[PDB]
Amino acid sequence: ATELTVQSERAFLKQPHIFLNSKVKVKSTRPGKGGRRWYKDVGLGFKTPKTAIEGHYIDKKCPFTGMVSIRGRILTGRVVSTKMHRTIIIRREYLHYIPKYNRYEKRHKNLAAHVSPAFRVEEGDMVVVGQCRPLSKTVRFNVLRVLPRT
Amino acid sequence: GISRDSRHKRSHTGAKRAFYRKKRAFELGRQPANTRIGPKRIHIVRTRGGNHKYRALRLDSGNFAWGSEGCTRKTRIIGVVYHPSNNELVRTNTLTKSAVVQIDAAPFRQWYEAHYGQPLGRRRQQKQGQVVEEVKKSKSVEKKQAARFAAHGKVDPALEKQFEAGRLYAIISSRPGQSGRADGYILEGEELAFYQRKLHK
Amino acid sequence: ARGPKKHQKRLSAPSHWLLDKLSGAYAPRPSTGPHKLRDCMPLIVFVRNRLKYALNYRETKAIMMQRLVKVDGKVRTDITYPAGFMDVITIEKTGENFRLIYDTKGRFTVHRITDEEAKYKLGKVKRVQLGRGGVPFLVTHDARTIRYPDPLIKVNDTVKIDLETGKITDFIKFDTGALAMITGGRNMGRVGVITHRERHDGGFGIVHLKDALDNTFATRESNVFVIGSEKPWISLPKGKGVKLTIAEERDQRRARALAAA
RNA sequence: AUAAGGGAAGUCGGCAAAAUAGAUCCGUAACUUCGGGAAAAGGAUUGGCUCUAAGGGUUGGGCACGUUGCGGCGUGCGGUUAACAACCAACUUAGAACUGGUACGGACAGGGGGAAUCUGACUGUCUAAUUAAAACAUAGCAUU
RNA sequence: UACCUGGUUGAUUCUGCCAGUAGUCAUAUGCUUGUCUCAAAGAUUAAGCCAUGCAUGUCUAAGUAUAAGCAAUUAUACAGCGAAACUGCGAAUGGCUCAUUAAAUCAGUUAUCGUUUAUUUGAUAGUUACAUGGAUAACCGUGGUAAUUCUAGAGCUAAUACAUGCUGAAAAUCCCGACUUCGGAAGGGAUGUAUUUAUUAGAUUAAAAACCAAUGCCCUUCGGGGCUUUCUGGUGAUUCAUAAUAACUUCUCGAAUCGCACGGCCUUGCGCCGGCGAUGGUUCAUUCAAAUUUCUGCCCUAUCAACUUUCGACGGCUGGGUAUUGGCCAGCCGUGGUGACAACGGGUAACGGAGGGUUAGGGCUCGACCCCGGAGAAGGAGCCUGAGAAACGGCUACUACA
RNA sequence: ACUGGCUGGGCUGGGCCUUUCCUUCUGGAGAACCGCAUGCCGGUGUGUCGGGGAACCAGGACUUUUACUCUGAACAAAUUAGAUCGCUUAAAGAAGGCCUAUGCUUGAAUACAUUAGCAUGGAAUAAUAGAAUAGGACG
Repeated sequence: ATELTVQSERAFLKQPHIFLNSKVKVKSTRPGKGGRRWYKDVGLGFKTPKTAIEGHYIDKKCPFTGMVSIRGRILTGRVVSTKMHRTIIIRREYLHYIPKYNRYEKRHKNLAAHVSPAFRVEEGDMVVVGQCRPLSKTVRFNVLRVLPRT
Repeated sequence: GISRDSRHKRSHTGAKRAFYRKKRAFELGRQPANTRIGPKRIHIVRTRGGNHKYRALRLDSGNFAWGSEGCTRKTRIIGVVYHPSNNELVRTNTLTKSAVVQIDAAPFRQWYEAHYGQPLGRRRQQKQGQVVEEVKKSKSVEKKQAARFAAHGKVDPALEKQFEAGRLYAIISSRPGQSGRADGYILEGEELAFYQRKLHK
Repeated sequence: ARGPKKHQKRLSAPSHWLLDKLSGAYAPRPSTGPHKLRDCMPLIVFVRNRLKYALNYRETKAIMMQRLVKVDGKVRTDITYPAGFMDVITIEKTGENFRLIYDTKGRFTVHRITDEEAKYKLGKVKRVQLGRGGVPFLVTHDARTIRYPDPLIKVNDTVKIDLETGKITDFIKFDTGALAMITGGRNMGRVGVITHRERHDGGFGIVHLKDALDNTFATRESNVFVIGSEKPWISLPKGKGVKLTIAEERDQRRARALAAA
């Protein structure tokens, strides 16, 4: 994503419990221990993108470098709207079966998910999302992977 | 009383919902308590499950911890100087979480004098009104103190200037309405430059 | 609904209790305890409905007040006490001991045991972790917690309990080739040997078993209960859980009847 | 100029007088030549004091040579300050706290409204010194 | 049991409807009525109004007995049974009804790494003392009002009611250091648990060296050859479990309680030790749960085609409040969200489901009602106690009846 | 009713060669085919012997994506279909039976729901993706 500045707000943005003002300098491989950027692994065969570990953005809702755990259903869909800030709308299509006439009909539903600044998402792309705790009035899913374009 | 349910809202399609049931014992809310700087005054409240919470109405002192050094001393709060959310919080001198305040620096300076055998922030030498020396009752202490001073290092100039006046900047990191205590830490480093630039401009 | 429930309606009681639909409107409603309400064995049902020692409700509690019957070596005095799998019931005055174990039809049955076998138990382990002060501990399937266990013991295994001092004496790992008994599902009461196990990340792993007659069946991991490697430690009931089909059952039924008479 | 209680019971007839009135924010019917009716009807706010926020102008920008009394030009380039620093200047708009004998367009200035009938389409004109109207004119139409 | 017949014409073959035929755990009514097994029943119109009676209380050997209580007569503190009254628990379960309600309730299926939990079950907490201090009920006696399960002032006495309160241990860790020969040391303080903030540990899972700075050491010929190395749990996944340091708090808990047995030691002192139960108590686990939450699924109507943001309608951030998440609420900043795959609105003689009736197969129709979930107690709002209530056989106020 | 045979004719399935056959590494235990010497009536336990891992188990990596069908798991009692037992028969009920017993013994099965969700085998039918400005594959 494209973000002009990291600190552009009333308060100071920082990861909680990451101490940044130490007199002695010690170099360590651990992410959060030494005083450098913290990140985790979601699991379920999902790989951390390179942009997350080396980026400077601060986000408390991103599945990477954030305080949200992913558990529950995993769904797929196509994005139809990307005109909010860090939020997208996906469309899911399926077929309902009418027993009397022995044939199906088309139906669809709309879903809202949170998109992290690590990914770059455009209209008409397929994405994979995972369930999380309620983050808003109508946001209960988080973007995990962006499939390659044709 | 106050309720925090979502029944009274409007659905995401714009439709208006209908009445479902009367208000429940849960989903309630309570009147906010506005903490102020003054003599101590605290009320008890009986919450869910038989537990208790502590409403703080007026406070004047609390714990503040120095990050780099690692000491925690109790001191008093002089006044509120900045609040990222609302200006009326600053003017009223009412304190909540993430409020920048000013605290007395006397307890922290004294510990530095004992731990390190060097003076910290003394420009009264021009007046020399309160200059005084007490004979140090040992000689092994210089070996111990000079080792500490040469190892840990020196304070940065930004924090040293505040010690001359005797006032230090801090941020409240507790929730006085919930726990009834005002606690925080001394802010320093890059975070100091952000607030100092914002405070006077 | 403004608090917790305290009544149980007949026709809603667990099916495996074998309760007649007439003669009353309510059911014993087992009290809270170590075992789940859905799958438990209330003491009144065992004493009155299976052993038929007590005629009715009034005389069932007369026996209990005399502290004649005890479970796991400690006397219990409430008629609706939830008993469960592997529990040992001892009546000293009459002089026999019982162990609660499923048959091949998915219900509890009476099973005599010898006095020598009535002094130990075994249970599945639920969790292992560090407690207060750094002391390790584990909890079994019947809410027994024991401190300072063997570090080799992990979750899903089974441990032999002294039942007199409450100390672990030997254990069995959970792996292929073990002998297990099912505790939940439609395959309730079957006995088989674990063939291989397949795991799915995100929960609900499954295990494949094999019967003595080369039959095959599968179940979730939460319903498999290892009871031995070979020659199971406890004494299995008659039939050993082989699950004969309906065709063989009527053939055996008439064969047994004519052979006896 | 003012009047207790009543409020057109006075009179050919509400003649005279009273009531409404500035600005900001809500709300607004039948009918219609779709332009209107409309300021329809009908509601709320308004002082003093101490504060907060928003709406502008000017001058400065890195090296490498040559001219000149710390510099003005000749240029040869490169870069787009993740927009900084100093100075200057009037008013218009929005929001919060406190305060009073609940008062505040404090004098002046300043629309009463609604349901219908008869008649001329409208703006315009005439009996100076008793009649300003339904009378005259008008665009449109037709005839010689 | 996969079934048909009468009726348009002077007569005929068709489309086509009217009538006939059978069932109903589907209601009413008329005539008639001997026996055996089973027994539904003020739902439809009025969730309209109610005289009178009942429907919720509770004691063991084990909380408090000076009943001018009874009974015995082993108890000169009490000792058997035991009214009354204080204290503890329950009264939030049952039972009734279908008024509201059209993605709302509900069904099958997921999550709580987003929370509370009386009780039950299993573990678990070393910091005057041979026993601390004031009240009150029952009771005696003196009164008021036409009136109620209304209550006044005076005199006694209890606690498992209310309120105080006692390092009985060491070691180890971290600070200050009286005092030198400069290389360690006299002795001084803190250190259970709960509460609040800041900081640290919580390892990896293929291998061989060579340098700088400089120190536990073994062997030793004093030239030195050198240096093997002790722990670390769990999940698909975390700042998880747990531990250490500096401080904090109108601030907790760590037993001044009760019953049976009658025992063992010698320094024989009204000395010391000792069993089994009852009732409590901090944290973790379990049980009965509760609150939110993922996916898909409801009748007719277009003479309902555009809807939402006055005064939150969609999203970002800092806080407030709640048992916890959340536009649930307060400030500041963006301009979004649903729709012909039927949004929004209007109708329902509409509580949802398991299921009932009728049958070749495919279907049509009903479900107030014994089982599960939700809501209500004449209409609206507010609240106390408590683990749990927005309770009505609990309280406060208005409107309508009385 | 039992048993064997047919170069018996069929049905279902599993192995090889035809240009195709079936991903891969680590570890576990261990066979088959092999010889080594010790012993019986041309085969064999020999042994912490070794050339050696069919198959199996556990762990890691790679594999176009949907619909469809098969088999599993999980899911309520009552109801519907349905097995057993002469309540004097029956609608029901879940009981009962045996010589005589101061005793023994049994039953309270099974199928269906069906939309959505979770796994497994099959690969026809109907869609979908890939190397063309090579931005392609391999060592």
